Amino acid sequence: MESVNTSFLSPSLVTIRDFDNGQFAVLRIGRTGFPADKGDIDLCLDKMIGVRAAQIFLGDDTEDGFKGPHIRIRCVDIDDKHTYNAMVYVDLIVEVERETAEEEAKLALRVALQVDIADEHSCVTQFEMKLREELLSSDSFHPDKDEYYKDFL
Amino acid sequence: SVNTSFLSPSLVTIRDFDNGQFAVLRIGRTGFPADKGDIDLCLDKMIGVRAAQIFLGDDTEDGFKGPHIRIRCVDIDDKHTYNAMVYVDLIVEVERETAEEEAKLALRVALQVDIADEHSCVTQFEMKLREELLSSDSFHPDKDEYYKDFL
Amino acid sequence: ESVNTSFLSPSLVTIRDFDNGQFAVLRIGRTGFPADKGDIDLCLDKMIGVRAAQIFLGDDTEDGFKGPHIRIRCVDIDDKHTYNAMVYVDLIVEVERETAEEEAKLALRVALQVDIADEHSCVTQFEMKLREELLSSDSFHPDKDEYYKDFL
Amino acid sequence: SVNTSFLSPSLVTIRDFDNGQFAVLRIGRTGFPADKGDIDLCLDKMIGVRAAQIFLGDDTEDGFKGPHIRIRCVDIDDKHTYNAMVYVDLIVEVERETAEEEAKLALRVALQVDIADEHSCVTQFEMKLREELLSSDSFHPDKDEYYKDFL
Amino acid sequence: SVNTSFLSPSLVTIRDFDNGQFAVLRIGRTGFPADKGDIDLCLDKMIGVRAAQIFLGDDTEDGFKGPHIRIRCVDIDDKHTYNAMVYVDLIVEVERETAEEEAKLALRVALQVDIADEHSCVTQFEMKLREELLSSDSFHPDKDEYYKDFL
Amino acid sequence: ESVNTSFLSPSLVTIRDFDNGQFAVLRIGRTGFPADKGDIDLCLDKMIGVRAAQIFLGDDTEDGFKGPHIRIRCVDIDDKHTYNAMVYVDLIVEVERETAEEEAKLALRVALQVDIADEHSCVTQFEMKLREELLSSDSFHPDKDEYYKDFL
Amino acid sequence: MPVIQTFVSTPLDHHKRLLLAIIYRIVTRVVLGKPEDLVMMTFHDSTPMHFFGSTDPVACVRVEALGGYGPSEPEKVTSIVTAAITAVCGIVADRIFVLYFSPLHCGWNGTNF
Amino acid sequence: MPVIQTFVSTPLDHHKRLLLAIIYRIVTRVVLGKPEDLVMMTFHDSTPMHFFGSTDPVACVRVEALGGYGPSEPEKVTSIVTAAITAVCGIVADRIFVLYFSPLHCGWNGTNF
Amino acid sequence: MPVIQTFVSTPLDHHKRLLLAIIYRIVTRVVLGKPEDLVMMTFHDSTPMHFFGSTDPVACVRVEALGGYGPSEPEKVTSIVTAAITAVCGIVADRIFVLYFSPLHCGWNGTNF
Amino acid sequence: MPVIQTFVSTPLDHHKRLLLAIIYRIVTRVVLGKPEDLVMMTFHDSTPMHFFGSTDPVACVRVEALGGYGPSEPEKVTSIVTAAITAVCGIVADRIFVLYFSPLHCGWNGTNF
Amino acid sequence: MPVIQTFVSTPLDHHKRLLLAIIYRIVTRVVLGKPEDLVMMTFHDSTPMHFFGSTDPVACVRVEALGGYGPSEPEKVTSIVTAAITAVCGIVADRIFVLYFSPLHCGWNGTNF
Amino acid sequence: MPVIQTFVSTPLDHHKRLLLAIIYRIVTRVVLGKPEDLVMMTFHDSTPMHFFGSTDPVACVRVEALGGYGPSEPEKVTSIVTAAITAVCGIVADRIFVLYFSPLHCGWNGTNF
Repeated sequence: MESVNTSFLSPSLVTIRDFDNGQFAVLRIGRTGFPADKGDIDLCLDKMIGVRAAQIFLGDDTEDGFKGPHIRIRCVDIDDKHTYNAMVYVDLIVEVERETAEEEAKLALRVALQVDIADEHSCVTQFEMKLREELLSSDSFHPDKDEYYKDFL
Repeated sequence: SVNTSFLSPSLVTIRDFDNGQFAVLRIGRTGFPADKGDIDLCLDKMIGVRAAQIFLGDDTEDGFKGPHIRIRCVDIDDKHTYNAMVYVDLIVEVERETAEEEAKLALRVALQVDIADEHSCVTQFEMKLREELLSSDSFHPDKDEYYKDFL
Repeated sequence: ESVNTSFLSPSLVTIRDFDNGQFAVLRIGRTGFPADKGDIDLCLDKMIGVRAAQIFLGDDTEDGFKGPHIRIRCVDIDDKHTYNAMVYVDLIVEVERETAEEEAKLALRVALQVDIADEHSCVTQFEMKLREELLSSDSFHPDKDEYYKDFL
Repeated sequence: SVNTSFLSPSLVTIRDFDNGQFAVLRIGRTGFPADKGDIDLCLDKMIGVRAAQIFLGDDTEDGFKGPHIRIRCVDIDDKHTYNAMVYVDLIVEVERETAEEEAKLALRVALQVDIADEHSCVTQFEMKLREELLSSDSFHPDKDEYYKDFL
Repeated sequence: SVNTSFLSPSLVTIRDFDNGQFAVLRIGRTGFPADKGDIDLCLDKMIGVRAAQIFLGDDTEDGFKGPHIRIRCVDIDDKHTYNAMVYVDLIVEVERETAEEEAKLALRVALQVDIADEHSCVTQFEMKLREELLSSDSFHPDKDEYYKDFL
Repeated sequence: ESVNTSFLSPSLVTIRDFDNGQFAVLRIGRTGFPADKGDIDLCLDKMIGVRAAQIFLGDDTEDGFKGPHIRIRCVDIDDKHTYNAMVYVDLIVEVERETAEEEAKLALRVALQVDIADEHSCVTQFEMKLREELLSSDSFHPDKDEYYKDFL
Repeated sequence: MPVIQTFVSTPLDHHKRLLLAIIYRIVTRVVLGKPEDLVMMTFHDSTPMHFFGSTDPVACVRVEALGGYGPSEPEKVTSIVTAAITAVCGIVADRIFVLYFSPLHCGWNGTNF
Repeated sequence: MPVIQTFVSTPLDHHKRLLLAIIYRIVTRVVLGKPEDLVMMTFHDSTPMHFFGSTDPVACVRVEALGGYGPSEPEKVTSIVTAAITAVCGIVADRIFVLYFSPLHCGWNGTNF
Repeated sequence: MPVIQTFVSTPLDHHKRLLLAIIYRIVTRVVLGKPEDLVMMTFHDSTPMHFFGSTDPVACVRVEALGGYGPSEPEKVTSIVTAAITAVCGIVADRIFVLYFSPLHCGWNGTNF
Repeated sequence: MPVIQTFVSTPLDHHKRLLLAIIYRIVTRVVLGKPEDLVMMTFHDSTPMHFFGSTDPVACVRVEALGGYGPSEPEKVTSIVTAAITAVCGIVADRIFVLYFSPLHCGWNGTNF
Repeated sequence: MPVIQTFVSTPLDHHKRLLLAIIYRIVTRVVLGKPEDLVMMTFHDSTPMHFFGSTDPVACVRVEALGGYGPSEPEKVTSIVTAAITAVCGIVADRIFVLYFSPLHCGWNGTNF
Repeated sequence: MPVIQTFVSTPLDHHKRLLLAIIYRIVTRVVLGKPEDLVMMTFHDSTPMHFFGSTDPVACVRVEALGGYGPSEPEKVTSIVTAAITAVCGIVADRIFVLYFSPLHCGWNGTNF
């Protein structure tokens, strides 16, 4: 099979599945509705590996008994009106320790996604994250569940 | 040869040009993302039902008297034990019952029902009966309206 | 990956061409039959045809594209009895407007081989709508999202 | 894979690492030097008894109940006619006689006894019976003391 | 580069032309046949002592004042647990004791004494002290008479 | 597979030549030093030398070898102070016997470079013994077992 | 424990052999009334064959089952197999042989049945 | 509808296989009394074989005809086939096996006979 | 004059085929009571096979002897052959078929027996 | 201006090296409290190494920062880097060395700091 | 006895390495006040490096001298080395690191200094 | 937990690197007084080096141990290493550097010491 499976639901709506990294990201250019080019998709991939780096930084959860916390990309919104800008959507899954995890994840994402700085694709990136709480040992749980992408699909 | 695509993390559309098939891969029960193993399992199910069709008779030839048996969707239960529920449409009164019987038995062997699959999966299937003119112009094994339940 | 096809439905296909910068919706509405390899290849042949119509009306790849813009929106295939295809084209741009509409119409007839047997043994036809927007506007593109609302 | 060596012109030690065998090549009757043909003939005899071993039962597996049948030495008569006498040890009361009988018949076929071999040789064999615990730690098919007669 | 040879199933002579070494491989305790692993283990011990020699001083150069430390034999215990006993000769009063001490410590690290080897083996060594003129014509690290104990 | 060497001892080496049909024992008795690659190569060079001596006295590879037979038994190397080699050769075959011994002796002097520096900077010498047996006898061979009893 | 040998003049890949495999499984279970896990299948592709005065694509199928066959079973199996080879391998029906044999004894797992 | 399998230790090309093909056709029509267009022939060249304690060139022919064979027919077929393989492949007569079988059922064109 | 065909999914070299050859010779002489020089053996390695729902290493042996077999002979042959393939090829016992057939006629040296 | 050398016995491609690159950037900014654009990283893959009596996959990381390190910083850096190499390169934790050094002077853009 | 390591992302040939060699010699003798014959230089070209968020051509120089360095010497050395790499390798000044170290002990000719 | 880097201008094979490995092990246990299983060794052969005005065979060894070194230990290590490279690699003593460093912190198994 292929490592990455992209698909166009709409000119401004792209679904990207990464089998090797076990990730799923939604590429959307909402502000303008412009068609996602090769550069836009490549930018999205660069953001996935960035957050992937943030995940392993907070702890290797690829091993058995992943205590967490889980940090995964949900969607990538591109502003294409005047200046090239990208808004990344991230979900943090995990009271004092929760605040510490949120702080570490926030700082890691700023460095990984190059927030407020010009990216390799000449892009100014920013991110928004939501906090979720679920049993890590639960059978009905996954970093990239269906309901998690309900906001962007 | 095969064109997969992700409408959602738990929703995958698979088109097979060579075999002339279309299957919807969906993990409804849990909503987990379809992995490489899940898709490969679905492909293994398509060729299985493909075998059921040719078993009942080669309808690739001209004047396909039928009956037609095609995959509509594959639902995977991924909660605790690996399980897959296949959705199949049978297109074709005594002969109709006989066709249903033959199609059912063929699917049991092909899809390994109630037995561990190659992906260590316990499979099961559900089939619906439809009746339409085979010689009709507005008819095809994989019509648009046939997949309305899963899309 | 120059071209990125995907199946939303058996009779609904979205085709993105990165190199040519085009997006076309492949739909077999009349019958609802599944789009085969030939149907998609037919759609691709129509995209490059209108692409030829675009450069004919003027090279808008350069800076300061005064227009007019002519882009494919969708391709509808009739598959009931005889192989037929209906192409949907959007013209973006008063006397000059009528002239632009006339020139675009004539160009599309030759490019898409209207009312003649195509390379895929198909009888093609086209329908076009006229749209007006500022070419120098920031919020404007030949293949905007809202433009495909009719077919998606 | 095989490590031959000349202790003397008429004395050759052959070790087979892959088959886990050790055979002594000796031309005692005449004392002639072992040529390439003589060594090649000896190797052909080793695989023959190796075939006899697996015939009587695969003892390569764990808990080898036996019986064990291994080559000890090969004596070549080179005076007038090309002849070879193979020395084999069978390691394992009624069942013992049955094992000896089966091993004897198997060796006749494997070593081509009293018939012209591939090297135009008339072969014959002599075997001795030994009894030891198969589950014993201090036991092996090709022990040191077993080759004391030829070294 | 290496010339092995079987004097007996449990007796192997290994000559290293490049390193200028000779080691006798013998499995005396059990009398088992030396396998590929046993030979490979012996080679690993030679290079270890070779490392011990250059550690004590490079005697490959002219005017080797010593002391000389060479492998004589390697005895493998194969009864219950894989064990190896290395035989080393040290050729060279206070300085003599110092050389013996350094050689002893060096051999412990090189041969992995009382620790699991690469072949899952617990190794040990025994050394003898000999005194001869280094400038003497009738002298060599691997003289004939030195191997009299194992042959 | 052409040559099969083997170490019985550091100073004892058995060399079998299948192609030339020869067997030579390489031994460094005087000192007991270990035989190196050079020592073995020197021994091989001596075997082919006596092989040349044999064919010189007559090609006995053919049927009905009337003789006389001259074969290498062993090669002893002196390694104490100067590189020296003593070759042991057996000549197998009354006036004709003396003539055969004379011709064989002279041939060996040239072939083995007696009293001269060899290719390995060695001064070589040889010693030969006379034996009498029926060449047509079944129990006879140039390199019989009992012939090497002195060196093994 | 039936055995099915498949000789074909046309090249066979993973897809074709897998399809015929499932077919033989269904035939064994539904028609022959035997476990589909106990049937052994061999495929001989690119086989130099000659039939009907031509070296054109031609197939020969060998079916061997202990205890014989049912009354109406051989007619059914032949029909399915012929149709199977026709669709999968592209070999015409008039160039497909299906032979049936019955062994005196059959061994599996070191023992006979 | 007879079937003739040809196993040989020697390599077979177009010329040799075509020769044996025509041979089997004549044997089928003249001796077996069956149409030469209804006999299926397979050739298995370069087959790793072992016989009489050697891997020397050796052939094994399998003949399968429904309904059995005539009284003096197998003797005739064996003589011709052995002589055929001997001249074509160069394989000696003492290294040629000809086995005869009879299927319980035989299928062609989707139907049995 | 018995014939033993060996179909395996695993590759066979000189060593493996020679081993199985001698085995069949001993089985023929000791068990079958027939001359080991008169038994013909063919080997078909790297054969695309499918059994028990998998393409795992699997073997199928065909034994054909005219005049049938003895009472307790097939049970003995099956046990030895299975053990033979198991040790040599590494194929498990539960994936080894041994089929027995009896030809109506058998030809050798241009004549039947 | 920190410098991070990464020595590994396993081959490194674009994906692995890029991953470790971003990791070191985050570690530099979050833990070391230094700009992630000012850290220099070198990668030495397929390096012949020997540790714990084996040539098994083993990594050695060198960290050099002017001005020394914080109180609890080295413990944090070591934990993250080791975990990074473990997940990315697959090298076990018990075969990963992380050494820390402090240069007397450091130069950049033609001038010292 | 100073040691100068040169890590570069750009390939180095005979000409470039020789030029940098003479440069370090002059720096050692004129600035460092040490014999130019006693300085050891190593070159590691085509090194996978990452700096300033890019894998662009970048250099890292390591200078190690026992006994430390002079007051104004490191500033001078850094200036010369940066200009040297810039002209020879084409690497910009803002992508060149020059680190300075001081070993506790240094050995040469079997003895320490 | 000492670390030994070996830079050589001469190519290194299995024999040479293994020899130097055992050497470093003995030095670590006997002289350095540290476990020989805890010393990490890296080998960099065919390294482009320049020393004493020539590109002749030359070696550079880096020794790094936390906590510093003993009084007479560095002198001993330098003598052995230089002699080791001389006999093994053939590099003269006057072209061998042995540098000693001491890290501020050292990490292993995910934790510091």
